[PDB]
Amino acid sequence: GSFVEMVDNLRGKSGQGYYVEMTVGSPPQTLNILVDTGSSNFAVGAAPHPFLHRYYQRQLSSTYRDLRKGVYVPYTQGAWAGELGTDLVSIPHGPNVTVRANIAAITESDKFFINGSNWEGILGLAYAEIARPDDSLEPFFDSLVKQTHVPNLFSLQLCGAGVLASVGGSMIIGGIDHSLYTGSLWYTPIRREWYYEVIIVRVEINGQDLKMDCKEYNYDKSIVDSGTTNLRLPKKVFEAAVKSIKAASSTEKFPDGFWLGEQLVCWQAGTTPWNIFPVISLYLMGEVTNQSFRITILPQQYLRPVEDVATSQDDCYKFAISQSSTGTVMGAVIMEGFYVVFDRARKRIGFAVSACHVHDEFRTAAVEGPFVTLDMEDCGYN
Ligand SMILES: CC(=O)N[C@@H](Cc1cc(F)cc(F)c1)[C@H](O)CN[C@H]1C[C@H](C2CC2)Oc2ccc(CC(C)(C)C)cc21
Repeated sequence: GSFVEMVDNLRGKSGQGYYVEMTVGSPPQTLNILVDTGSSNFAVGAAPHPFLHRYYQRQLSSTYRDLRKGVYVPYTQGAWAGELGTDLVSIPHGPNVTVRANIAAITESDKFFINGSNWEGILGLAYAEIARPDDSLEPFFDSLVKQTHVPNLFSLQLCGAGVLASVGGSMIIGGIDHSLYTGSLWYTPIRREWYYEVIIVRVEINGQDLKMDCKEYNYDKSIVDSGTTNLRLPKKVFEAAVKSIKAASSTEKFPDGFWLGEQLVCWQAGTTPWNIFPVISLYLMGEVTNQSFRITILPQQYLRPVEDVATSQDDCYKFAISQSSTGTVMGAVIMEGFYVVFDRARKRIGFAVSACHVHDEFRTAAVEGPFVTLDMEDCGYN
């Protein structure tokens, strides 16, 4: 249908993920929930914690059912543990339905909730394969498609910055909202249904090819992850990219620690030298054999605005490309300014330029193709 009612249903603080409002339990208890395409568990704070403004109260819900088993979930650096159960859940600015869903009641955690955050739980939107304790714990979105009869698809339009900066965007559950993107939507295959795994076939920095065996770009996987902030790149790819961006931007010289994500670079306000930083093009495998298309990243996307309240007049930024030993993550920084369709029903992810994009006087983020290729299924790791 029209998805008018779901537009602008997402909020957030920069670097602390995007969240949607949800209700859990009878009568409904409202919580803000992190939207995470990089995990498969729906979990909510359900005991006091110094950084939680609210938490789920099982005893106040006539529909809670305890599953009498616990669950522990470690992420990249944060973790939680809790009791599993089920309860009735809905999304007030999503479709007007109620699903009985698995819920992990978080009763202890480590480096998970963030001070000042606004969210109280997390909604892992990926596949059952990566769910904890194991794949028999049906993820929230599988429940929603099974029980209500919504098409097996959602899309995400993460809009970036309009006190840390406020962000917003839209999560369209059950379809594609044509007013949230411009131009053509290009699909890449979901390689394997676990994370949302895709295949990158070529990387360019300022039109200049990185010239690596394309297997290195997906070593040992590449995923689309709304729950990670940065572009994360395997060791070798990272070093080659950081070299290419150093050279195209060599007129100014920056600390070791800038490029390690350890230190801000600051410029007197309004003096940010955008034009010395290159654009980055990631070509992704197409649906048609021997075709690819590319998405193009501006420096405005990979240099994250971050404020020092002291030197209060400057514009400061953190480098939001960073080194991985667990594969490529196309995180928030890559998804912002694009409209991303998690087409689960047809095992593909589409990209299109977003209605809320990040244009420059001279350069523009884009989604373009086709470009003819070969040995693209060779770019996958085994
Ligand atoms: C930053 C971060 O962790 N974000 C989380 C969500 C998240 C957001 C937050 F604000 C605080 C957190 F503690 C966790 C993502 O969900 C990470 N997604 C993938 C990225 C990457 C994959 C390997 C490429 O590495 C791992 C490692 C573990 C897990 C969790 C499960 C094992 C249970 C699936 C997920 C992932």
